[PDB]
Amino acid sequence: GLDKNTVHDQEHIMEHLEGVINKPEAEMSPQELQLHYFKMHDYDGNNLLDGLELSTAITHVHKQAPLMSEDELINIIDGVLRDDDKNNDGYIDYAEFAKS
Amino acid sequence: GLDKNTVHDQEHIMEHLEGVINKPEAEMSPQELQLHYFKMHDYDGNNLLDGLELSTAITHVHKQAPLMSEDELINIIDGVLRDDDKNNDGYIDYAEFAKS
Amino acid sequence: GLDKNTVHDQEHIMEHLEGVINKPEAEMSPQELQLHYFKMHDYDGNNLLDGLELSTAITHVHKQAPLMSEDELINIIDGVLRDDDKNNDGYIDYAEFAKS
Amino acid sequence: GLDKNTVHDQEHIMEHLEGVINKPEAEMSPQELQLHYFKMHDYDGNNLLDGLELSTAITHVHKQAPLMSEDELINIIDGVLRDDDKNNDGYIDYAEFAKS
Amino acid sequence: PHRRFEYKYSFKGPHLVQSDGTVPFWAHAGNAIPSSDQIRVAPSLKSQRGSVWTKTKAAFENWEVEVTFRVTGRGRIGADGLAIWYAENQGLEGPVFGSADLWNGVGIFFDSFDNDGKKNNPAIVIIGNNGQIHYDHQNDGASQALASCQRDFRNKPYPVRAKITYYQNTLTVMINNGFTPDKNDYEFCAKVENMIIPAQGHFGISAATGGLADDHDVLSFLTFQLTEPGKEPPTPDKEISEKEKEKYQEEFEHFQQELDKKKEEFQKGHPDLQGQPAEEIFESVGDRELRQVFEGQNRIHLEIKQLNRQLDMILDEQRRYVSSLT
Amino acid sequence: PHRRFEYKYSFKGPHLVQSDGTVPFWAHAGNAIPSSDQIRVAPSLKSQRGSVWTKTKAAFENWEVEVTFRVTGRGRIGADGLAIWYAENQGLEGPVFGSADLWNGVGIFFDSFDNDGKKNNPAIVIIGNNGQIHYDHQNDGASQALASCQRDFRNKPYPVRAKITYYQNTLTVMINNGFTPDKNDYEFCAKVENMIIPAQGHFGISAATGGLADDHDVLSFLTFQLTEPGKEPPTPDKEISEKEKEKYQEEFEHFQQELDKKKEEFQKGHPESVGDRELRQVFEGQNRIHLEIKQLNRQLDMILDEQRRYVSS
Amino acid sequence: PHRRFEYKYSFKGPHLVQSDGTVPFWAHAGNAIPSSDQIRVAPSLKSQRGSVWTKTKAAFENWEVEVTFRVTGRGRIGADGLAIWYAENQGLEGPVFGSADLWNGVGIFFDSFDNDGKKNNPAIVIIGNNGQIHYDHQNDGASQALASCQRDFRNKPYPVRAKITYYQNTLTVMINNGFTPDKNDYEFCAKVENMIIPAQGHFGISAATGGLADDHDVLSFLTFQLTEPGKEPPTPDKEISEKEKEKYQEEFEHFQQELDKKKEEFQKGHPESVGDRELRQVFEGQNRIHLEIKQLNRQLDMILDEQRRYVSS
Amino acid sequence: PHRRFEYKYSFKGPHLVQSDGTVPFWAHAGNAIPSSDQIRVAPSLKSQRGSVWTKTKAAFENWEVEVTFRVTGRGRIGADGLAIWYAENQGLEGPVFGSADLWNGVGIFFDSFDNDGKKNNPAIVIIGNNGQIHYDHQNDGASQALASCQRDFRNKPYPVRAKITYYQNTLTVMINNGFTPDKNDYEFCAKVENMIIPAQGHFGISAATGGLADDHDVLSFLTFQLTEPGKEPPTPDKEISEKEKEKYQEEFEHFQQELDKKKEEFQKGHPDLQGQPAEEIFESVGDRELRQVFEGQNRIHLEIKQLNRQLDMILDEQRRYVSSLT
Ligand SMILES: [Ca+2]
Ligand SMILES: [Ca+2]
Ligand SMILES: [Ca+2]
Ligand SMILES: [Ca+2]
Ligand SMILES: [Ca+2]
Ligand SMILES: [Ca+2]
Ligand SMILES: [Ca+2]
Ligand SMILES: [Ca+2]
Ligand SMILES: [Ca+2]
Ligand SMILES: [Ca+2]
Ligand SMILES: [Ca+2]
Ligand SMILES: [Ca+2]
Ligand SMILES: [Ca+2]
Ligand SMILES: [Ca+2]
Ligand SMILES: [Ca+2]
Ligand SMILES: [Ca+2]
Ligand SMILES: [Zn+2]
Ligand SMILES: [Zn+2]
Ligand SMILES: [Zn+2]
Ligand SMILES: [Zn+2]
Repeated sequence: GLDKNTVHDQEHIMEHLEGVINKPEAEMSPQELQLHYFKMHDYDGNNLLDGLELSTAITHVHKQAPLMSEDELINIIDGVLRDDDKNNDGYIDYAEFAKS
Repeated sequence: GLDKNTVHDQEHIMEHLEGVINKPEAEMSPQELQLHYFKMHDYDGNNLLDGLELSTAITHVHKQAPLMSEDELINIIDGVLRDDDKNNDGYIDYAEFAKS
Repeated sequence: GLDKNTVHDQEHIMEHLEGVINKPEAEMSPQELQLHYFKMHDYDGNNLLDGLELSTAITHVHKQAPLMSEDELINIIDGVLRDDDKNNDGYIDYAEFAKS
Repeated sequence: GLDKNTVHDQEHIMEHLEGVINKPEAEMSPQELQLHYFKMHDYDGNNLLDGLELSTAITHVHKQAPLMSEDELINIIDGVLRDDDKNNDGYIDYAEFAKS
Repeated sequence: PHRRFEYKYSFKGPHLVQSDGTVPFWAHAGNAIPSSDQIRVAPSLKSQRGSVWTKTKAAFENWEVEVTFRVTGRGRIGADGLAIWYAENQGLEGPVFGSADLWNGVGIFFDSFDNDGKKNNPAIVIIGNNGQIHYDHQNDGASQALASCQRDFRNKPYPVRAKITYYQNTLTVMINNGFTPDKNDYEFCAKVENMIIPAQGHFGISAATGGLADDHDVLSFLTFQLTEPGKEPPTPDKEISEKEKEKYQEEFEHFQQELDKKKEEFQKGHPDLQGQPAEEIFESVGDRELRQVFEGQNRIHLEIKQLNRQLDMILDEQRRYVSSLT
Repeated sequence: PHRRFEYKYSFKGPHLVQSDGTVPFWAHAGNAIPSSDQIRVAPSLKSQRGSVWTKTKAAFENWEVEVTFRVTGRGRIGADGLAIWYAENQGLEGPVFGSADLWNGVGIFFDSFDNDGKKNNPAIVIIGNNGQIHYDHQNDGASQALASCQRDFRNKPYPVRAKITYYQNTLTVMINNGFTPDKNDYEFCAKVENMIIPAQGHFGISAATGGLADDHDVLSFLTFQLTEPGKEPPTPDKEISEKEKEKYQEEFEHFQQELDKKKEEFQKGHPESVGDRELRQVFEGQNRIHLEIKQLNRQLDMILDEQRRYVSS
Repeated sequence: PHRRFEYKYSFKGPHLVQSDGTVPFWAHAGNAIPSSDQIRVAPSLKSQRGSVWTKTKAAFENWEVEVTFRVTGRGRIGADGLAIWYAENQGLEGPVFGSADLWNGVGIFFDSFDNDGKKNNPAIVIIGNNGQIHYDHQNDGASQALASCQRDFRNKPYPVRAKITYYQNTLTVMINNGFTPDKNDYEFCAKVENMIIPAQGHFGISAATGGLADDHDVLSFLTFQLTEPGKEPPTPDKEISEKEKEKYQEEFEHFQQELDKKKEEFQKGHPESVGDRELRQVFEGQNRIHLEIKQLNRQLDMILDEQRRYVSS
Repeated sequence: PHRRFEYKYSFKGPHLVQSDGTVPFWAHAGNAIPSSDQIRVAPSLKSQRGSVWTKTKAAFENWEVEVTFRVTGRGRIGADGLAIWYAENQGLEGPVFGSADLWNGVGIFFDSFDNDGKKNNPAIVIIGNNGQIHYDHQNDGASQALASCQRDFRNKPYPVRAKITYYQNTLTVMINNGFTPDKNDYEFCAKVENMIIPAQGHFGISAATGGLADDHDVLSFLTFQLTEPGKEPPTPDKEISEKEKEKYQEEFEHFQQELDKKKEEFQKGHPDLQGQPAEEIFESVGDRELRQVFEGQNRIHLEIKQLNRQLDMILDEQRRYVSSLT
């Protein structure tokens, strides 16, 4: 549910960047891979994150596993929006995302 | 399974001719109503009856009833084709249809 | 050279109107066939005649005959322009053409 | 008709190489100048000579002279192909050309 | 030859589906959407696969298949195209036109996307396989192509009709180009001589969709068993006589004309029935693009009208302001 | 106004559908075929009906929905058209544009078939209903039309964008004509003042298909809750200082530029067309001409209001 | 001014060529291929040259030539271009646009190949010559250019029309761009004041083809002698009364309408397309937009000159 | 098989014509315009007919003909198309593609206009004739078509190359589609089995033009006599040895590389030589139409700019007229 360890995962970014990025790095600063996560999970290209983008980031297949319940995802995204977002715009900005 | 009494039914043909032709008749000759049946069930307009048109004729839905199984449909249509169609063309003509 | 008898020719208009006009008439007034000639020989559709159109009208193959000399055609067209045309516009109008 | 002295002519090859290559040489080996002749007269770039290229070579216009008749051209080229080309391929290779 | 229409391996409208929602004597899998009139084997969405196969195997030595189909695309490039299979096992799911690879039989592929980049598509490719040869998907089966005629079957004003005939071990594909409403207007495409196919197998159709997207409709599928005139036993003893034929045919024709006259006065008697032309249904891609440009110019036209009116208003305002001072 | 994007009542690509096969927070019924990038509410088959509605009811007083859709047909006549609804109950299947009749709420109908025969189609019709009057299907709701419009949304080169805003009891529908790929290029279509709608209800879309056949794809559906600047209570001492944001955003943009530069040499390191580019250029030129004429109109209105003040002097 | 069409220095379709195979009153040389409807002065083969000149010399003080032509090329670069000459002698073959150099007269060159490499081609260049200065072929006659222009006349959808008028020792070239089928739609290109040309000379056209290849067709060539209204002497009592003309013309128009009606039922009695019509409609809409903007410009000029007179009051 | 290039029935550039202006060993009639590089058999004028035939008859039993040609039109409809004849007598003029009807031989017609109205054109039709069968001009020879593949050869970016081979009484037509600059990229079109043609006859090409107009260029014509490996006598005694071949081949290669190096430093030494790309030469009809529309919009752009600056000028005039009264 968008935890500190979930964002700080080398295997996840290495799997996501496979194909698009032909540059496997050894070790990166936590801010660097969190920036990679934020840039990768913004599909619309508006430099912003919302509930749908967060839901896609959390509940995705990868390469079996049971699907998470809709109520749990709703609660997790509601908590994330209530905690990180302070401007009440609905979108999650990297300025707001830098707290966690 | 395409019996003598099945074709000789005024209610079904009266329901079928409703809408397309606004001529509700009281009583018609048996040959006339069998001609109406043969002409109305020929969707392709080739003045011929085949397995698909007979399947539509048998498995019919008016305005509930359970649908006939595939095996019964196949057996009935195979028996009708073997009994009536003598020229082995696959189609049933009006001359072949008038026997039964 | 644009004579009265040359314009008043039933065979020439009947041959020219063949194909385009499927209406063979028996006899017509001289003004009628001269109007037919004037309308047929105006290719540009400006309701006017010039030296080039007159040259095409006089010197055409039709259905062998020797070709007329360029000097004779120049003299004939110059005489026609000097006689019939009075507004000195260069074009021959039906108002000017009605004299001959 | 493609004689030994005809190919061994410095003036013709010097005129041909003028413009395309700006290297006017004084004296060249007979094999070198015959190589220049063979390479320059091959327009198609297949390193081969055929009837069309030989016809262009024989009927040539520099900067008057009457054109050779068709029969003389045909006889000369047929004789050259019969004498030089031994593999009956229709083309003349450099190995076949070096004999004469 | 002599043709016998086999109903168990055929489907056609306008009553194609039953109340259950499935095609009789046919099993459909994937993204196939059967309707009352047609079967959309693969719709116009991305990465769609569909197939409709026969349940019972067909045991024929000489057969004929008539396929009526449409392939419609918004653009000028098709997605994958159709595939008509006579196989040994129902390959319902797979990556070869929505059907499984390594089939034992014959397959006619209506390829509409040029994977090989030879600019030779759309084209019709006949491929035979014994069950151990992979299909070259990245090259449109150029090496395995027994016979390939080049034809366009996309965005035609009329449905494209194809006829595949297996007779004396010779497979003939004759394709109506879909430009005329006439049915019997077939034009030759290809033939393959001395091809060995399994004696019994399933008849099927399939379609898929890649990067681009097309709508792959199949309106009808007709199967005819073919027999030689000498091999088929006539057996004329089962027929009664020609007298009953002569007594029935003219009364049948009389009934037809009587029904036509009966319907004539009531077709116009009730004005509720209305028709619809089909000429406006068809429109080419370039024609649609030019119509879109012409429609887009109307905004500029209206804005220029508004500008001219407001200039006229300011002109009138300047006119009425002239005499105020003097 | 101040806008807040509500994710629970929205869907968009390119990951619209999940591995389960259902749209998150949305229930679809009928012949709707949700996909990875769009929802085909009604395909181009005969007699198709589809609808996609929200699961949980939305309780807003001022809201805004941005809908992107394509209505594509082979012919020149549409089948039924689209319908966007702010209702009280999930209609799902029904006889009105693939949704149930007798709805308690508002509905915007993109009618593309002229049942009335008045040659006034395709048109956008806003209909409010309390649930007691049947929709006049044979007359395109002419009697119930609170406000109408006249736009063509069929076979456009670009997806058609519409924006429906309920603000201060006024419903405004502003529709892009689909001739440009720009998102914020809405043109005024219709408005209804002093319309009563239920306080809470379901957001839904629906489509149907009649004798002819059109494909009704929906690419996105974004819902924004709208609040007034004065009505929204501020929350002091909760936000972070702007200095930290300024320090962070410059390094964020620098790192994203560096990432783009890194992708630049690796996109081609490991391995549109003619005609399409020409058509795009033609449409761009038409849009530029339209924008220049709009600028001329604004300049001329400027000089008109400048000369207006000179009269009294 | 008053115009008189001179037939001896003109050719036009659809009967441009005779049975003999030569243009009447015109001599053609080089690779010119006259046809029934147009004269191909230079085809699209490599190193082609052609010219069509008048036989008899034309003695005019003020004249006007209307030339309709098409310059069509497969590529985006023209080969040489067209040339229209009012000279003193028949050049026929030569090295300047398929015509002889050192001409005594005026020449209008529709240069389509940039030999100078200044990216200023295709362009229309007017060059006057007394017969003593050679034409600078490698520089497109930049030094000898009395007046230049900048138009594109290649691969236009409609034939390109040019009008060259010598009036009061001033040569005016006004060129239609070929985007509309209207004949009287000339736009100003160039003018030269106080230019001396021979009193009598030959009218000619010519074309050439270089490394690339273009087709230079000429559809028509019409010459009008121009005279001033005051200089032209009237001829009283020679023309007929206007009453006879009015009586005749109404029956002429009635009979031509009756003839059209007669053709109407017989054209179909005895036995464009989609896309082409759409492109024609697009071009018509573009022309309508251009005309409406021109009318807007006229209205703005009118209000400007109206407000000009209000300053002094 | 074994191929021998026969020069008397061939022509190619860049020295196709002589100083007299005629093609050697070829006679041209009609509106054919031979040039230094190509022969324009029928130009883009209305009602043009042209033909180029051989003078001496060709006596071959198995032959191969390679034809490089271009058919260019402004519109999307061709006029008539090309025709390649192997006949018995030179039909210099006529109504069948610019050649006389009732020929005794084989003819490959590259028909580009659909007279029959079947929307199946342009198409390549092989027609054999014994000299007493008229060609169905109004139906594109549909009844007489022995083999007809459907292919487009108009407005291609590269010249269209066709190869017609007569071998063991089997006529094979293989057509390069003209999309790649590579020469040996032929794609199969059609074959006719067991066709009887005259033993000796004239090789010719012809073209015509109807309502619309196309440019029918022929760049090259190459004729190869084909012989079976077993029938051709080898006769190795005429060859001297392989030693002279080994002594000459490497010196030929050395001379080639030396000449390449010699030309390398002087290709860039003199800057007068300049190149020209061929990509911009090709442009599709729809692309040209869209480019014409985009070019036509520039007049509207410039007029709007002029109107804008005039409105700004009148705004400045009003601004300076504001302060005059007070
Ligand atoms: Ca985002
Ligand atoms: Ca935020
Ligand atoms: Ca039937
Ligand atoms: Ca039967
Ligand atoms: Ca006239
Ligand atoms: Ca006059
Ligand atoms: Ca060679
Ligand atoms: Ca050899
Ligand atoms: Ca493919
Ligand atoms: Ca391919
Ligand atoms: Ca409606
Ligand atoms: Ca309506
Ligand atoms: Ca130049
Ligand atoms: Ca220049
Ligand atoms: Ca034809
Ligand atoms: Ca045809
Ligand atoms: Zn992941
Ligand atoms: Zn019933
Ligand atoms: Zn006549
Ligand atoms: Zn030489």
